[PDB]
Amino acid sequence: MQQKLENIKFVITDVDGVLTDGQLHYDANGEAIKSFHVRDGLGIKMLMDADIQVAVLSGRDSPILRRRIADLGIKLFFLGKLEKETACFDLMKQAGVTAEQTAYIGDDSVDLPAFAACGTSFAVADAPIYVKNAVDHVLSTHGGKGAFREMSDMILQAQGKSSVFDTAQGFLKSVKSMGQ
Amino acid sequence: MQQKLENIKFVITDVDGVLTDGQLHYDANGEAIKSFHVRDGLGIKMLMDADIQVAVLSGRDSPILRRRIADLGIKLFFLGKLEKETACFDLMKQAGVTAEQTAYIGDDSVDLPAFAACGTSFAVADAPIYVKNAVDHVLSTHGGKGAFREMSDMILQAQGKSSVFDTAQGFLKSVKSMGQ
Amino acid sequence: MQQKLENIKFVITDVDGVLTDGQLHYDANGEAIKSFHVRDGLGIKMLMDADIQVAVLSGRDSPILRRRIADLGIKLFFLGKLEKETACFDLMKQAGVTAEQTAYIGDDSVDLPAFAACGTSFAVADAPIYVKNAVDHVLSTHGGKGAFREMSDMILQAQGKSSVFDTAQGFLKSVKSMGQ
Amino acid sequence: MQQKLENIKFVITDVDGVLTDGQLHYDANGEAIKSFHVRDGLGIKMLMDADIQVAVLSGRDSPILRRRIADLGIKLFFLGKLEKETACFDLMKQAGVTAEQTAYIGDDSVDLPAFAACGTSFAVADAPIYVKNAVDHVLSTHGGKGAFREMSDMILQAQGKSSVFDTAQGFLKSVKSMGQ
Repeated sequence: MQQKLENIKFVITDVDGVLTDGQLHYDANGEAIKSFHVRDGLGIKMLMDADIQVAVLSGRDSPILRRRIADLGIKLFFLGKLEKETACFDLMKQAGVTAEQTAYIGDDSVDLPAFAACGTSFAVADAPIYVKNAVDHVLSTHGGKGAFREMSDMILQAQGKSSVFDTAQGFLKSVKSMGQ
Repeated sequence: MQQKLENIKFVITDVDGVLTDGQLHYDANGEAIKSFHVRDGLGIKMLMDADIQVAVLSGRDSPILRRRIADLGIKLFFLGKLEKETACFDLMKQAGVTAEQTAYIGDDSVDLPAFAACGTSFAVADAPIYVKNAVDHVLSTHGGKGAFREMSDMILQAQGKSSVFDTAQGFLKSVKSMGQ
Repeated sequence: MQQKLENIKFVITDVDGVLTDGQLHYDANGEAIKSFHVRDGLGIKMLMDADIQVAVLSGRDSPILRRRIADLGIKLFFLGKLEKETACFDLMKQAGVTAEQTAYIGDDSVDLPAFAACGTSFAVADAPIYVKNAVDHVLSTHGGKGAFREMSDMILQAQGKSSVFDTAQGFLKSVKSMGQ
Repeated sequence: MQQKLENIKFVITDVDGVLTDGQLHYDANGEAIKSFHVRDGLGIKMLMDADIQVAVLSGRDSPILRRRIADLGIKLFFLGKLEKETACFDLMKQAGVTAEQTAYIGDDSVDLPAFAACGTSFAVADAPIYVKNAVDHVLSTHGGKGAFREMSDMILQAQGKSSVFDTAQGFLKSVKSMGQ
């Protein structure tokens, strides 16, 4: 992992089930609320702040997801498309990174093809076994409970940038880039 | 039970307690939010995509639920039904199948007569003791945490159709009917 | 407990913390959502159906709660008052029962007075120890996860009325009265 | 802690991850819902009632949070502030107390500088190990599950004021200052 982690320059995360606990909160009008986790966002920022682009590939789309994407300043992303293989390379071309430079975090079958495309994949804790068996690393955290952060934390760990989340001083350093 | 699982051409699921964790999110106007798990949605489609029909039979009726049912493309169902036996038999007839080819996943006492009516019956992990004792298989996933997907996975697996969720290759092939 | 239980004719429950997980869902305007558990609802209906009245006591009054109280068909209740002692006596006089015939289920310091006024008291699994200390029976289910159902099943069982919930036929006989 | 606890005359609490479980429930417009635990709510009031001021320092700012704040009667706070060191000192000045007289409860990296600035610091149970390593005391309750209340009880206890949450009498005596 140390191997591939240090080489990551681009992170692609699914949304529902990863940045989310997979719950689709409906009201009479369809998707009404989507729950993201505050620690994941800080992690997204810490990555970006540490020269590591972050994009979301979601087999779904909603103004809610878009808003969250905008709050976080994510620039690269693909929504509504359930085929993830070509979508990743398309994100990779856009980021000027190779497969070997992009990590991916998923939770379901829909992500099986993105794990094949990115070379460095993550599975959230509550992911089913066929997904766990198809990734490089299984997270201890459940989707939506900080799984992404667990990943960002370890990517920034291996690349010697942990000080940003490790300590009061390292954090106050990148303080002007932690918002969401 | 692989036998039962292989005969299943029809699944009837309860809503509150199975497709959700049993929480009813009230507004001053009654249910204002119903949470559904994306991974359960995917599983419902895969069953459908696999020639296995799906029906909903809730003890409660809400437009929120009716919207979720429509999103999933489920045509057979009954809502607000606390008497589930008759409901189960009607649904079977509508699906053109026998009690022998249909499964039912429930969580509480209301589901007891549905159990008796359906060939195969499942209970979510958090179901009371008297519901667990009356089904063929108690699932390990709690209501609302993807217990339906745990079941649909068993069903497809047992009918040699797991490649749909087992792998990149298989999932892609049915990428056409994997929506929510 | 078996003796106290078979004598119960009246149940008074707190709300936030018992019928809910103590979570208060805020939007910019205060409580925006109250989550109640379905199996608790069936519990309340099963209790009333077995000639055991159910009242609700909460320090918080909100149209959301009132809506729930109405769906359940709960007749006696005191809202907005954090001084539960007199409230308990008033409800008991209204219910026409003695303190020895009434059960109270709580979760916080606020409920201590209630425990003392009511013959029988229950605490939800996640109540703090100084609450579990003050009651007759500490339940094993968390507040809002069906602790109330745990208690009602317990009262119904103790009264030779567990049938409505442990048998399809028992349930089907009291079905016209299970609507929440 | 004992010595620390007895001198606490001011508690500063983070919001996301402490008063809540870190989930950010998004609308197409940003945070749509914020869930706060009722017992944390009461713990805040018991603190104030015992002449211990309570302040809030949060990385995010929202009208939902401000509403909770006003309901709890909190006057000192700084929102949207990711730099918490200065803020803690400023709040300390506002409360007329010293770093020694002030406790802080947090859950993530952003809180690191807050822990260092306050005499006594707490971490919620689900905080990252790198946050736990940095606090005076790690609570056993997860953020949003009543971790603030667990701390408030410790403080009051240490000061010989547990009677408010300890007994019916102590509660009633202060019952007029328990609303949230």
